[PDB]
Amino acid sequence: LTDICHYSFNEFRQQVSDHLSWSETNRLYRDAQQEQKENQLYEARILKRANPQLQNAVHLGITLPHAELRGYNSEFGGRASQYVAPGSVSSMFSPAAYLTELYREARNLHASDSVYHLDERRPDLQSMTLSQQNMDTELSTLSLSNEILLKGIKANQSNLDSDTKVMEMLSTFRP
Amino acid sequence: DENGAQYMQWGAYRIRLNTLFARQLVERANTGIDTILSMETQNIQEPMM
Amino acid sequence: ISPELFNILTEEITEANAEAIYKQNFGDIDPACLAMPEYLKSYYNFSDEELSQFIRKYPDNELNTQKIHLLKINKIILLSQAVNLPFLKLDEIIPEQNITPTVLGKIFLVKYYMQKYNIGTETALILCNDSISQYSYSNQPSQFDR
Amino acid sequence: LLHEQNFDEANRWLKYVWSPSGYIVRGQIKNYHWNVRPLLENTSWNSDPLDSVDPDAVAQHDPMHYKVATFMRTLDLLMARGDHAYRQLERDTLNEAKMWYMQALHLLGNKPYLPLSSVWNDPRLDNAAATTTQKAHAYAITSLRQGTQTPALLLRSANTLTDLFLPQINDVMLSYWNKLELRLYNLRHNLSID
Amino acid sequence: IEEIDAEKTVLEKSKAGAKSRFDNYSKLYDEDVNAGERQALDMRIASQS
Amino acid sequence: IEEIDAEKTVLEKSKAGAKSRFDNYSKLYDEDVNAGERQALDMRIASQS
Amino acid sequence: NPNNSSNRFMFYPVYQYNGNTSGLAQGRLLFHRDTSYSSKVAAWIPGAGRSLINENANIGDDCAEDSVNKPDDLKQYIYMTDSKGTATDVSGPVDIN
Amino acid sequence: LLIEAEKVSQSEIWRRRRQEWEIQRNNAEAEMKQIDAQLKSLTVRREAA
Amino acid sequence: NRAASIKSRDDLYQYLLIDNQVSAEIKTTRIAEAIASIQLYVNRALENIEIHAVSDVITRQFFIDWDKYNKRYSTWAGVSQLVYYPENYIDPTMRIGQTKMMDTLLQSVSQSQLNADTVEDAFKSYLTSFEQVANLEVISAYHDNVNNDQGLTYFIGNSKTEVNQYYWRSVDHSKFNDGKFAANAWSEWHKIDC
Amino acid sequence: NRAASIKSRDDLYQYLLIDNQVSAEIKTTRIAEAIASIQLYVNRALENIEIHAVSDVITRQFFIDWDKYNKRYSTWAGVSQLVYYPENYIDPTMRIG
Repeated sequence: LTDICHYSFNEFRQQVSDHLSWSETNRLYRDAQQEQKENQLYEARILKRANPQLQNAVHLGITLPHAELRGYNSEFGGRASQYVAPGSVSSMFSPAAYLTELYREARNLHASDSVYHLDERRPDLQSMTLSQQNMDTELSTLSLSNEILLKGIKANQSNLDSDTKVMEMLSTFRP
Repeated sequence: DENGAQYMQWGAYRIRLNTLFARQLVERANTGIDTILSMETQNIQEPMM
Repeated sequence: ISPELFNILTEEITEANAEAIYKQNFGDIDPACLAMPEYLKSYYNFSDEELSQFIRKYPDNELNTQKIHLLKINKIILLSQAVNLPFLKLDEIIPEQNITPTVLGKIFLVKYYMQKYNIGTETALILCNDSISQYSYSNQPSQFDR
Repeated sequence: LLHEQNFDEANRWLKYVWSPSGYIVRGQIKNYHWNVRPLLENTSWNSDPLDSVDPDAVAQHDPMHYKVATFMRTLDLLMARGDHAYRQLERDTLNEAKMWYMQALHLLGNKPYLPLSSVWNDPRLDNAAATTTQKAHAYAITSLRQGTQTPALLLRSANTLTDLFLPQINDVMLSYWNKLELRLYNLRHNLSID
Repeated sequence: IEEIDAEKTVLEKSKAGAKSRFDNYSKLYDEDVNAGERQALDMRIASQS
Repeated sequence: IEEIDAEKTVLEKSKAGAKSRFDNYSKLYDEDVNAGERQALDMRIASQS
Repeated sequence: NPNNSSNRFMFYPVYQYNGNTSGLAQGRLLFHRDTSYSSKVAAWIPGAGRSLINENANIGDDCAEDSVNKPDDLKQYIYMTDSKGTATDVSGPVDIN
Repeated sequence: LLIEAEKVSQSEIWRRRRQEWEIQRNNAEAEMKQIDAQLKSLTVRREAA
Repeated sequence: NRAASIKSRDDLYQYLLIDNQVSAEIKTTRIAEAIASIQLYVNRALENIEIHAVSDVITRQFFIDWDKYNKRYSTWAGVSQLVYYPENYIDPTMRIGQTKMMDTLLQSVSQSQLNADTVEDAFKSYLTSFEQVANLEVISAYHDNVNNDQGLTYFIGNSKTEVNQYYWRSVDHSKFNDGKFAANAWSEWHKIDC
Repeated sequence: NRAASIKSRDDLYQYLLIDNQVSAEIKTTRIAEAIASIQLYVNRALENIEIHAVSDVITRQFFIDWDKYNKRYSTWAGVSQLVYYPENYIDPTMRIG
C-alpha cells in the first residue's frame, strides 16, 4: 500500500519511533515487489482484450472472463473502451507523461518557497484542462507568454479590471 | 537414480538436474528435421525422480 | 436525381401512412436497432464525426431522445448523400423537416452559384437570401466567427 | 532467409512453428494448431520481467507476445511476397499480387472498430493528477489480486477511477491495415506502387 | 507555347531522376552498417577474446 | 528544317548510348553473382566444415 | 441476423435440461457473448412467444434461467438479441446425452 | 573464426557492389526517359518550322 | 518578489519557465509548452542550482530514472510501449542472454547466397552442439551460504566423453517459491579451460 | 442467402470469388479469371476460415503439394515440364548426389 511513491526516506521520517530499520527496509522491498505484481496482474489482464487480436481466432490467443469480471465492477469500464492511435485520452500520449510528471514535480520544493513550483509562476497549471484542442492547435509561443504575464500582473499587484488597464498603467510607468 | 535421473533432495523437495532427452532424441532425429520439430518430439517423457 | 428518389423526397408522411412507408423504406428493420446510431453508421455508411451531426452525438447514455422520426432523417440523409453537402445547411434549409420542390429549386440555385462564381458553401447560401449562421460545427468557427 | 529474398524456404521454416492450415502427419490431419507446446499452455518461465528493461524478459513472462511476434513475421512474409510480385508488371503476376494481399487480409479480418464516443471527460489537471486516485488505484488492484472484497457499483471511488487514462491499441499493428489497404487500392485501379 | 510545355516535361524527368538518387543515397547512408558487417566485427572481437 | 533533322539524329545517337548502358547494367544486376563466386562461398564453408 | 445486428458478434446458446445429474430447480439457458459491456440479453422465442431474459448480463458466459420448464418450445427457431447492436439467429437443435 | 569473418566480409562487399550496380541502372533509365521527352520537344520545334 | 533575485530578462525566463524573447514566428501547442516548462524546472531542481532542494523526493524511483528514461517524451514512450507491446521490439536476431550455440548458428547462416541444404547442414551442426551439453552429468557441487534456504549453489558438470571439458553453472535459492525454482534462477553452463 | 453472412461488398467478393470494385480499365482473359476464382476458393478452404472444411479431401496428395507446387500456374508448369522434359533443367555444373 502506497509505499513505493512513499520511499524509505519518506517512510523513515514517519518511522523513526515506530519500528526497527531492518523491518522497515523489508516492508520497502515487499511493497516494491508488490508494485510490480500489480503491473503484472493488471497488464496480463488488460492486454488480452486488445482489439486487433480478438477478431482473428486463428491465433487462439484467448481471454478468461473470470478475473475479467471483477475489474469492470472495480475500475468501472477502464478496460471497456480501448482507444485509437493516440490523442488526448490515451495512456501513452503526452498528457499521461505530463500528469505523471506533475505529481512527481509538485513536491520538489516546499510550498512555502518563493521558488516553489505552484508558487513561482504557476497557479495556471492546476487550472488547466486536458482537452483535444489543447493537444492539437498551434498558437504562437510569444502570444501565450504575453498572456501569462498579463495574468500575473493583473492578479495581485494592481487589482485591475482588464488588459486596457494594464496598457494604461504601462503608459504611466516611467522608471 | 538407477534409471538415469539425478536430483537434489532439498529437504522435502526433489528437483531434477539433468534429462535423458538427448538419449531418446536419436531415434526421432534419424529421418529428418521435420520429425525433430514435431509435437511428437516435444512429448518425449522423462523418468520418475 | 433519379425519379424514384424524387418520389421518396416528394411524398408527405403523416402518422397514418407512417408504418406502411416505414416498412416500404426499411423492410423489416426494427425501430429499436434503427434508433441506435451504431447500426446507423453500419447502414447509412458514415463517419462518426458525421454521426455527431445526425440526431446529435451519442454515447451509450440516452441523448437527443427521439420517440420516432426515422422517415424525416431518411429524406435528409439521402438528399445529403446525393447533393454532397453538410448538415448545418440541410438543417438550415427548410427547418420544418419537409420537402416541396421549391426547396429543390433553392438547392439547384445554390449548387449552380457554387459552380458559376466559385465561392464557398456559406456564401451562396447568402445568395439564396438566407441569414448568416452562427452555429458552429466540425471543431471549426462558424460563418459568423470566420 | 526473409532478408535474403528467398521466400518459400522462409515459408516452410515458418510452418515448423505456426501453420495456419493445420498439420498433417502420415496422412492424418492433426488437431493442434501451434507446433510449440508451451505456446498451447502458457507457462511463465521468468518470474520478474520488470527487473530491468528487456523485451525478452516481458516476452518470457507471457508467451502470447511470442505468438503475436510470430504472427507479425508471417504477415511480413506475405506482404513481401506480394510486393516482390507487384514490381514485375506483367498481368498474371498482378493477379498473383492480388491473391497474396487478399490472403493477408482474410488472415487479419476487418479494420477493428472502436466507439469514439467515450467515457473521457476533460478534467482539471490538478484533479486528474491527484495522489488519492493513485492510492485508490494501487489498493484496488491489490484488492482484486488478493480476492477479498465484494464487487459493487457506485461512483464514489469511480470519481477517482474515472480520470484514469485509457489504453491504446498497437500502432505498429494498426499500420498493416493501412499499408495493405493502400497496396490493394493501387491494385484495384490501374496504378503502380508509386 | 507547346514547345515550352515539352520543356517542362523534360525538367520533370530530370527532377525525378535526381530525386531517386537522393532517396537511395539517403537510405544507404542512414542504414550505415548491415547486420552481417556487425557480425564480422563480432567474430573478430570473439577471436580477440 | 534540314538542321532540325540533324538534331533529331544526334538525339538518336545519345538515346542509343543510354539504352546500351541501361541494358548492360540491368544484365549485370540481375545476374547477381557468378558461378565461381558461389564456388568461393562453397570453398569457405567447406573449410569451416 | 442482418437486420438488428450491427456487430459481427454472435451468441452461442446451449440449453440445459432439468434433472438427471445436477438436480436443478428449473431449466436454464446458457450462452456466450463477446461484447464485453454488461447488458440484458432477451432470448425471445418466436414460436412459443415467450422470452428468456437475464438482467445484468455477465461478461462472456452467463447463467440465464428459464421460467417455464418445457423444452419442446426451445426446439424451433430462437431469436436472441442484445437490443444494443447484436442479434443472433439460433436454429438446428440437437439433443445429446 | 577468422575464416568465417573473411567469408561474411566478402559477402557484404558483394552486397554493396550490387547496390552500386542498381544506382547506375537507375541513372541510365532516367537519362533514357529524359532523351525521349527531349525528342518530343524537338518534333514540336520541327512542326513550328 | 525581492526574494527571487531577478536582474535581466533571462533571469525572468529562468523564474517563469517560459520564454519572452522568442519571436512570434514560432508556433507550438499548449501542452508541449507546459511540458517544456516542467522539464526545465526539473532540470533546475536536480542541479541544486536553485537553492534548498528537498532531498526527500529526489531519492524516489522516478528521478533515479530521470536522466535516462524520463527526461524526454520519446524515451518515456519507449519504456511505456516496451511494457505493453514487447513484440514491437522483439527481434530474433539479437537476444539478450544468448548462448554461444545460437551464436555459431547465426554465424553459420550469415551470408548472402543461402540454399536450403546449407541451412540444413548448419542445423545439423547446431544439433550436435546441443547434444554435447544435453548429456551433462553432475560430479559434485558446493553450497554458498551456511544454511540451505539462502545463498547460491555451484554445480560441476561432466560429459560422456574422454578427457573432459568440465562445465559449471550456478543457481540461486532466494528465487525459490512454490516447490520449484523459477527458470530465471538458473544460469547457463560455462566451460572450464584449464 | 441469409445463411451466408454478407455485410459489405468485400464480403460479396469473398462469396462470389470475383471482384466488383475493379475499375473497367483492367483487361483479362476468361480462363485466367476463373483460375483466380478457383485459387481464391482453395485458399479460403485450406485456412478453415469458411466453416466446415471436409477433412476427407484435404488429406489427398494434391493438396499436400498445394502450397509449394500447385498454388500458382508457374510452379505447376515447372513440375509438369520437369517430368516430360528434364533436359531443360539438367545442368552438369550442379548435380544432386
